[PDB]
Amino acid sequence: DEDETTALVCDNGSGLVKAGFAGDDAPRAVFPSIVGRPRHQGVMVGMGQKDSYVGDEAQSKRGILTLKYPIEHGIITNWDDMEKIWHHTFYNELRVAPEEHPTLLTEAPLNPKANREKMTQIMFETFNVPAMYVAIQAVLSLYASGRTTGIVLDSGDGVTHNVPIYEGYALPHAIMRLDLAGRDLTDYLMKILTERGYSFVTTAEREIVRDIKEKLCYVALDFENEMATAASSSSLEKSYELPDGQVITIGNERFRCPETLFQPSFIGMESAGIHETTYNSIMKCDIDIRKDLYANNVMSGGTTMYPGIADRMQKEITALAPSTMKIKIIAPPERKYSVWIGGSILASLSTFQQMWITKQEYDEAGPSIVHRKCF
Amino acid sequence: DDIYKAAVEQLTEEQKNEFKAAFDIFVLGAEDGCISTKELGKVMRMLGQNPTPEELQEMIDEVDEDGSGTVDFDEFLVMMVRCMKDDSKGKSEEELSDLFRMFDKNADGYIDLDELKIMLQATGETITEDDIEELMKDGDKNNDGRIDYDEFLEFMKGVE
Amino acid sequence: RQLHARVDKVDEERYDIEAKVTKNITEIADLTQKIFDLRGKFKRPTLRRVRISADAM
Repeated sequence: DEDETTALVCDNGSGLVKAGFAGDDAPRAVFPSIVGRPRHQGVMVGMGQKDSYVGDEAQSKRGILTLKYPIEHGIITNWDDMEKIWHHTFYNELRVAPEEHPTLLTEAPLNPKANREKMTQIMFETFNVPAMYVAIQAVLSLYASGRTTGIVLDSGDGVTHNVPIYEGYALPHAIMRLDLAGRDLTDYLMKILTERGYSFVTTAEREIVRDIKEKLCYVALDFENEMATAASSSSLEKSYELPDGQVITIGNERFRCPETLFQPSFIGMESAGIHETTYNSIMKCDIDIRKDLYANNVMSGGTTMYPGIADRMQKEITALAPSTMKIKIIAPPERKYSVWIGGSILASLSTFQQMWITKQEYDEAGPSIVHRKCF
Repeated sequence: DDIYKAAVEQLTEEQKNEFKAAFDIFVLGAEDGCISTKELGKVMRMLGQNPTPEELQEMIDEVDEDGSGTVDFDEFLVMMVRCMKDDSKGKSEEELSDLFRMFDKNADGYIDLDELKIMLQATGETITEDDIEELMKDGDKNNDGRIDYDEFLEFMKGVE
Repeated sequence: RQLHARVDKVDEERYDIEAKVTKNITEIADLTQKIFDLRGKFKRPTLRRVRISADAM
């Protein structure tokens, strides 16, 4: 349907998959990384009804489905379900056949090896894609943001990777990776709202809480002052409408959940928080690198859309940083949608045509080729 | 009379002879049209149907378009070809399928009035907006403003 | 021998177009199956002979 064998770009995370073609500005469609399955016995006959549902089908029919995510903390653990998600992504909504297009997939630099290897195998064996590449999330964010140097703090649904990059090169000894993510904030919000009389323990309830989080929650610039008021007055509560007509209001819980990014102890995690790890990613780099990383804190990934987060991340690191020097945050309206955007940019670069793995080299090496050719 | 073309062309003669065989009850013999529109219900039943009487009175008003009270061959055989499409069936959906995807050479999922008018003027037939509109909403019974695949099949169905 | 290579690869290619139209046919079957579902939702309730013994006696 395209006038060129443009690469397909699929930003497959632990949240939603954003997909479209290289050279465009935006994904053609977005899909929950979900395969749904009925938890009930059918009663009426000739009702259609699938054994399993994919993406938005799984979410739309969720009233009686248990919903599973094949990707956890950035890694595919269930590749049969990813084959279904990709079939849907490519043939039902983008309506393209990867057999005629190179495909670009994304991951964090320390994502366990099985992820990129199984992603490579699925696209070469079930879709028979002519070429593959698995790209770095930080690289993709840097292209989207217009930078070659900076800290990419990618606090999304799966993991926070936090990798410093200078002149387009990794500074791997300074990756302050953290097992704290948007999915934990969602789990925390389900629990804290349960305490308000609105229990959220089932799949339908979990999807509702994620929707509540995305629309009602924030981190603010000053937690203690924000809570001093939110805990004292109803003036800071915000309502939300649930699908069945219930109305829930959230007070200080509205920010106490999200605050776990700065205070991980709220969910039992042992961590300094995302702002200290951002600071250390800069500090652990050489002294002639530090000045450029301080001036370029690059925000990407999920959770970047919480009110007060860009302002707060700059405040928290500038407060740890030395005086005289200027410390700055980069947080464009392209935040979180930067990995997909970077995929489009990267896939299309003329210099990247030497990075793509072809369905030639693949057959001689097998999917393990991804560890020889990508990064 | 032009709808008689769909009445007889897609149908056959011996179909009309079997109509005569099922009809010869009211005309007991050697007569020339003594049939009335009341027992139209009876005469359609003996053809093997499972109808409703509201549709009996409908056909009674779906005929007598000339105000006669008695039924003519064209519109009756047609209401059959409109309901009892016991015709030469008019087409195949491989033939009609290629018809669609050639009209809709784009395979839009629907022959809009675009390709509809395209081929209606490729006919050489003078084709107005009313022409494509009747043809469309006969296909696009959905009245979505565009003939889809089976809309185009049903549309071009029973046609010469 | 050029022909032998040609027939090797073109046997491959006709088998491949075979499998391609086979997938086209399989997806015709499956999409037209969910379409059987769609249109059945609409047309099944009348696949029945009704109002026969209501009055005849």
